[PDB]
Amino acid sequence: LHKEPATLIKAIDGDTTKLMYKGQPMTFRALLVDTPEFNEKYGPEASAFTKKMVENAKKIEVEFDKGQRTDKYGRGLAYIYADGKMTNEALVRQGLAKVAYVYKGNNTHEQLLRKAEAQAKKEKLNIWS
Ligand SMILES: Cc1cn([C@H]2C[C@H](OP(=O)(O)O)[C@@H](COP(=O)(O)O)O2)c(=O)[nH]c1=O
Ligand SMILES: [Ca+2]
Repeated sequence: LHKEPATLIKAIDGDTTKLMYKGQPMTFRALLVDTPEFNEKYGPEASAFTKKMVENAKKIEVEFDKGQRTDKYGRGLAYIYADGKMTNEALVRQGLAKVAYVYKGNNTHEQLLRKAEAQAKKEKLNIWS
């Protein structure tokens, strides 16, 4: 897989962010994870966490997987990096997202993310508390 440039337009919530990608505004949904909605327990924390990552980053990148690049809502489906740190994995490692929505063909980083979720669960972090 390959990282490609994007710039932040605005934080939305834990697993969605508005980015400019090839010069066009797009909402990106993070592959392989599910954060709680803002109105559920840990939703505000998950939103805050991703917001801090993307707003503080000097360089945001998006990495598509081998399968679908947009979902049925027109959202880009990617792994989203902030200064080289993947937000998808960082949310799971902190117990602020669950590995979820693992569809055959867009699942390159599944095992990396499961390893993180195991560690967050062992630490009883947040969602796992
Ligand atoms: C993460 C992801 C979500 N989706 C769709 C499945 C879910 O459909 P439904 O809306 O019908 O439930 C929705 C989950 O996203 P959200 O968790 O952002 O709501 O997004 C994909 O199709 N592919 C994906 O890779
Ligand atoms: Ca969600």
